Amino acid sequence: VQISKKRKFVADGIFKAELNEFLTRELAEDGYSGVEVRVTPTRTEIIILATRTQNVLGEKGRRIRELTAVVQKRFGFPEGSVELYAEKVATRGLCAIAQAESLRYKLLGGLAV
Amino acid sequence: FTYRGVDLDQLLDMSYEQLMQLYSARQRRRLNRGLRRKQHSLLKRLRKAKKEAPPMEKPEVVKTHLRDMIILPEMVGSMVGVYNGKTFNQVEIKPEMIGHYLGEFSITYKPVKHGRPGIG
Amino acid sequence: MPKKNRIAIYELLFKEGVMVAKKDVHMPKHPELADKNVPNLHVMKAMQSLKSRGYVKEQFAWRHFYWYLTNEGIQYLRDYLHLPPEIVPATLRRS
Amino acid sequence: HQQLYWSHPRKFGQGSRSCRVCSNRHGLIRKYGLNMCRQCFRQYAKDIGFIKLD
Amino acid sequence: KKRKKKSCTTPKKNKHKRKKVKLAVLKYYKVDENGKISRLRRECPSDECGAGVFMASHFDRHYCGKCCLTYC
RNA sequence: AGGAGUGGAGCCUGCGGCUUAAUUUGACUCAACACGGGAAACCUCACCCGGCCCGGACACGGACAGGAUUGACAGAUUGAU
RNA sequence: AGCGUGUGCCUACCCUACGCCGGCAGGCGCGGGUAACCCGUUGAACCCCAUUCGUGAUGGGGAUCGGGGAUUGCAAUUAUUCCCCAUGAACGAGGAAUUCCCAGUAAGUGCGGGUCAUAAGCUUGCGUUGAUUAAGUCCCUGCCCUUUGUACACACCGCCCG
Ligand SMILES: [Zn+2]
Ligand SMILES: [Zn+2]
Repeated sequence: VQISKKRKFVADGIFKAELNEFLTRELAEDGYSGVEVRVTPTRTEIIILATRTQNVLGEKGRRIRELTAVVQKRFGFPEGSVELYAEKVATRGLCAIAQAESLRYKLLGGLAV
Repeated sequence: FTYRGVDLDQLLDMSYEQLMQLYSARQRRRLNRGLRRKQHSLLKRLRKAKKEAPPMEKPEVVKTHLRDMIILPEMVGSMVGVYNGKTFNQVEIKPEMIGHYLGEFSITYKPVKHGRPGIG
Repeated sequence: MPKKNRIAIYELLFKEGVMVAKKDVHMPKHPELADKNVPNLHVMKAMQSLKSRGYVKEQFAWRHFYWYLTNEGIQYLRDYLHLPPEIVPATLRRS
Repeated sequence: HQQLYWSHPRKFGQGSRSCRVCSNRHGLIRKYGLNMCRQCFRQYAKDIGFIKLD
Repeated sequence: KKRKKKSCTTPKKNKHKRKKVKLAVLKYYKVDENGKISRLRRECPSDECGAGVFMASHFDRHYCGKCCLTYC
C-alpha cells in the first residue's frame, strides 16, 4: 500500500533527522559532519561525511558493516538495499559542525577554555 | 411496590433481554454491551452470601470496588460495601434504586463547610 | 528468562554482530525473533547483562537501543555456543 | 501478575501516545504523521524541511 | 555523621519457602524387590505431560502442575 | 477625535482563599491569572487510600543438585480467577 | 466563499457521496478517495425577499432543573457529548476604573486546523459583509537625544535629619 504525498515527504524528513542524530551520537568524537541520502531504484545510498574517513571504517571496512547492518535493522527496509560510504569534508576549517566537536574534544582533554 | 408498572416478584424472574426494555438508555446500552468478567463474579458472591444467610437475617457486608455495577432487581436486600477512595462504605440495597449505579452511594468527598477567609 | 530465550538471543548476535531494540519493556515479542516468543524485555535485560561485562558496546538514539560486539565478546559467544573459528561472521565477507 | 500489570486498555486517549524522541506524552504534534513533541519538533524542524518563511 | 540510622525498616511481609522432602521421587515411587513399578499417584492424560509427569493427589481431588487439570 | 467595548448580569474557564484522605503543581506589574499548547472519566498523574512486581547490571562469600527462586486448581483470605 | 484536512511504523483511531428505516440525535448496506481524479460547483452564516409577533420581563433572554431516546468507550453515576418534551431565573445597555484599533481596518458573521475513542464558549488561520473619526500633539503614560544639578552609584524602590 502507498501513502499520501503529505505523509511521504514528512516521513522522509524524520528518517534523515533520526539518522543524523544517531550518527552524531555515534561519531561525534570521530569528526562527523553530516549525511547525504541519495535514493536509486536499486538501493538507497547514504554518504557519511567525516574529517578523517580512514579512521572511521575500522580496518579494511569493519566498522562500516556494523553501521550498515544497524541502519538496515532499525529502519526495517531490507538487506542489499542500504549501503554506507564515507567521504571527506573539503575545508575542515569552514564547517561549524566539525569545529564544535573538535572544541569539545579539546576541552574534555583538559585544556583551558 | 412496582417499577414501570410491574412488581418486584416478576422482576426476580424477568429474563436478561426483557428486563433491558425497562431500563433507561445508559443501563439498557450497558446490558447490551455485556457485563464483564469481574461483574459476573460479584453477583455470584451475592448469591453465595444470600443462600448461606439465615432466613431472618440480612447477609453480611461485602466489600467491592465496582462502583459501575448497575443495581439489578436480583440484587435487592444485599449489604454491599462500595469504596469511596478511602473507606468501604456500608450500602443496603432497597428496591427503589434498581436503575442506578453502585457508586453514587459512597460519597467521594467531605461536603464543604467553610471557615473564616484568610488573605483573599 | 528460560534457556530457549537466553540462548536464542545470543544466536543472532554472532550471526551479524549487531542488535537493535526499542526500549519497550511492555512489547509482547521482539520483531526480529519471531516464532520464538521472546519479549523485548528479555533481550533488553540480556544485553544489559552483557554490557556490564564488556562483551557488547552500547549506543542509544532517539528511542532505540543499539549494540555492537567487541573483540573479547566474540570469544564469549564462541565458547557459550561452541563454534569453530573456521566459519566467520559478517566481518570478513565483503572486501 | 500475567493477566495483570500491562492489562489496562490503552487503545486510545492521551496516555497511549508519546513523543517519538522524547517518549513524553504532553504537547504532541500528530499532524501529517509527525508524532513529535512540540519542543522536539522545534529542534529538528529544519532537518525535516519545515522552513520558516513568514 | 549528617544522618540518623532511624531503625525504621519493616520488611516483615514473609514470603514462602519450597518445602521439599529428601528425594520426593520416594514419595512418588514404591518398588518391591521383585521389580514392580507402583505409581502411587495419578498420571496426567494431557498431551504435553502424558505418561511421564505425575499429578497430585489431594484430600478430595487429583491435581496437575503443568496444565493444572482437576478431578473429584 | 472617535468606534467597539470591558468593568454591571447569567454562564464557560484560569488564579487566590476556604474545604479536604487528596483537592498534584509551576508562574504574581507591563515581563503570572483560556499560560505550561494544561479541553484530566480510566491512561495522562505527579496527589490520596490499598495491593502486586523487580524490570536489584556486575564482582565476591554462603544455599547449592538429600536442590536455589519460579509457576499453579480448590478452600479460606481478598476490591479482584 | 476562502484557507484547509482526510484510511496512521508501533496504533486501536476517517473524509465520506448514494438508497432504505426513523420527528430527530442516529441505524443499516453500499460505493469513491493515499486525493486539482472522491466528499465537492466545498449548494456556509450573517446578508436579501415574504408571513406572524407588537414595546410587556412579551413569543427578547436562555440559566437552573424533571422525565425519556441515541451514539463514544473496557467504564458515562460528581450529569462526556448529542437529540425531544417540559420548567423559564438574572438581565431595561451598566459606578469608580480600564483595553484594543488608521482601511478591505474596527465590528458583525460563519468556516477550517490544533487538541480529538468521545469533544471548542479556547487558540490559530480563512473568507464574507463592511464603517465612523485622524492624517496631529507632547497634556497624560512612557522611550530617547543634547545641555546640567547631584554629598546618588548591592544607583530615587537612592542617600539621609531629628
Ligand atoms: Zn518530545
Ligand atoms: Zn508437562
